Amino acid sequence: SLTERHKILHRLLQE
Amino acid sequence: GLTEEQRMMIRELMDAQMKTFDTTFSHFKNFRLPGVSREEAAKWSQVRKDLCSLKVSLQLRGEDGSVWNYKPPADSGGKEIFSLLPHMADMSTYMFKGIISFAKVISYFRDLPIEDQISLLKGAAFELCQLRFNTVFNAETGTWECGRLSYCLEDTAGGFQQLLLEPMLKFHYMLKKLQLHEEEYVLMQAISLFSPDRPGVLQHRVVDQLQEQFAITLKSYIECNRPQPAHRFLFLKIMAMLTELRSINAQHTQRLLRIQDIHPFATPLMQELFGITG
Ligand SMILES: CCOP(=O)(OCC)C(=Cc1cc(C(C)(C)C)c(O)c(C(C)(C)C)c1)P(=O)(OCC)OCC
Repeated sequence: SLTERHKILHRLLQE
Repeated sequence: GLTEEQRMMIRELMDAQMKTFDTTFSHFKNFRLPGVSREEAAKWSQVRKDLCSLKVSLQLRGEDGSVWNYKPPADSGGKEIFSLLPHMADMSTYMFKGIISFAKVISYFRDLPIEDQISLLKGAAFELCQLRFNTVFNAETGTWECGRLSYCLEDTAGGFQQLLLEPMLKFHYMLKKLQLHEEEYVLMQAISLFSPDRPGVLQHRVVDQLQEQFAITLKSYIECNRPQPAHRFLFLKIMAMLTELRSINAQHTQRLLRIQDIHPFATPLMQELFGITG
């Protein structure tokens, strides 16, 4: 749910 | 001296800092610039107080040598007090991306669960940003020198003790006066980043343990590089400042939300970092 609510952050952390 | 492991920890931190901190802000561009009921009233009144003592003038030095200077409006009707927020939002967002990159290259950070990385960044974004800003803060002129951009505090009647009132401003002067090394700043960023008590962390145990390692490293670095009795309690002073910064972070974040509530302006990344639905 946390990742779901933070897609930008999630994307930036996976590149 | 420092243990080999401590030496490696510092090196990884410095590597991260050099790879992700654009100290000349040469890559910051395309940003915005200021153009050229009872309950509601209560909200505005608080918002005016949230930024009336955090005013700065802005200076832009063009390549050709020309200079644009912007002086903010005096607190009048209302709207005008938000004139610089869009710009500030762009600058801070730029800084935050740099902070996220910093964390990403740190092995200790990568091994953490993705949900924890997110939680740690949300909790420390403002802190790491202000720690980096302190390195470009000129205490003599009360100005943050960011490459072609400069943000100067608007001195008032009081002056020093006047500004000393705002916790974050007093923080910058105090921290600058300690004349810390790049290594100490980067270790401060690590201790702040790996705070086990950020709301939402699951791997409390692992994070707490990592923070302590970083703290012991900083304490040791100080013991080895500055034995002078004058630095006897430097480490404790730094740890005390970090605890304060954490309180300041919570307070400014609340300020952000209050402003956002009556005048939405946060960028998409800021909305995620500070819990804004928008
Ligand atoms: C939660 C988000 O915080 P925030 O990143 O948002 C910026 C748009 C934020 C960043 C910030 C804060 C300060 C103070 C606090 C030292 C005065 C600055 O001087 C600067 C500059 C860029 C000019 C060096 C930036 P805020 O303190 O700036 C206040 C003027 O705003 C906090 C809501």
